[PDB]
Amino acid sequence: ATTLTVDCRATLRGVTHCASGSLYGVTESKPFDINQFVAPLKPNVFTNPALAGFNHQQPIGAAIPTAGRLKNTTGKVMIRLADIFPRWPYGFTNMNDWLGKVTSVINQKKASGYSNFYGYEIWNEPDGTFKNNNVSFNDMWLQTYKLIRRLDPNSQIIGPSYSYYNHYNMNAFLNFCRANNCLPDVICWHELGGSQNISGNIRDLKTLERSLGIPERKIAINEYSDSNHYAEGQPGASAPFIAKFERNKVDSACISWWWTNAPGRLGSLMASDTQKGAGWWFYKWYGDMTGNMVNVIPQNDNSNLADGFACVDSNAKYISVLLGGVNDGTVNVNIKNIPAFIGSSATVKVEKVDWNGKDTPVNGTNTVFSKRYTVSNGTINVSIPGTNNTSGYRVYVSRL
Repeated sequence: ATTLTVDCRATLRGVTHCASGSLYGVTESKPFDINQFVAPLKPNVFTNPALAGFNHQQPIGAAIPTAGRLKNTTGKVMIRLADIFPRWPYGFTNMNDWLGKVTSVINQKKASGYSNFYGYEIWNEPDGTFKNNNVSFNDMWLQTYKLIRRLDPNSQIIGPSYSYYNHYNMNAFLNFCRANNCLPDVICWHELGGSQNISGNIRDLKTLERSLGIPERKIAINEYSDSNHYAEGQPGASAPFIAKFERNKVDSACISWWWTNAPGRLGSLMASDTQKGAGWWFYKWYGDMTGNMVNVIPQNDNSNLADGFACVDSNAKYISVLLGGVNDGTVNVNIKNIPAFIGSSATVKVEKVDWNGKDTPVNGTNTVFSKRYTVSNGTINVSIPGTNNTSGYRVYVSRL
């Protein structure tokens, strides 16, 4: 069996659904039915291009109208300023042109009156996309940072949004930022190579901040996926990402956008523009979580093996554990330090959502079992039989 231990004593923080969001997962058009497909997820942060159209990175996804469509949901919009420019890597022009366009965006953002902006992302993957531009990335960052501070001082500034976490890049950047009083409010990079290095990378960043005497910043992982782009929005592949983001108290994380012909599917949570996929149902369970997140001890934090995230709600009186990822065909979920409100006997409902493919409609979830468990030594040991690497699972515990 692959084993997870849920420690109800180890309170992390209030539920934030920190990893429920996507890059170009909501646009001006898609999903068409916000109340049906977006609101129930209780999403956190979406990343959207500052501008959209023929002069810009993509023809859809403009941040300001997207924020407007999300205003009745829990969702907030991070503005990707780099998407002002077309082509890959970005067709950066010059600092005069850039700062004028950023000024226009800041004016349009403030003028919209919408209050659900997460902040400004100065640049996207500068480790890969900002070379031979006649200005250094550091110099562009400082000048853009000063403009945003002048015109929108209460907004968050997010970066540097690297392709990959790298200690040496991040050290050079934070050293420059500390020297020039331009530290990001939210430190950000992408995890598009799988989940196996998240915990190490976050540890590395926190150790680096302490090393430079930088007060600990909020973290955003504003693109995440397995290396296999077909596994974007897959419940099993997604669970270790969410688990690690929750374990490390990440401020926000957004699913990748690998399928550029299919914007507006919430990170491949939708199978089509009219139907839910497997991931939607798994993220719906995540959005249902209330109360406090509690620590889950993974099989192996430095792996893509099955991992989970858990909430304890003393008001509604339940425990919910969500999990998935690579396993040996059985998953054991040991729940310890169980609150007295559960009593000596619990109803344990185990449910799953199966995945065939990102574009396969899924119309609901399946019960694996609902059974009585006796609490022994504050512990329930749940064994989930016949598990696979792509399904998502929930263990829901309440008093008998």
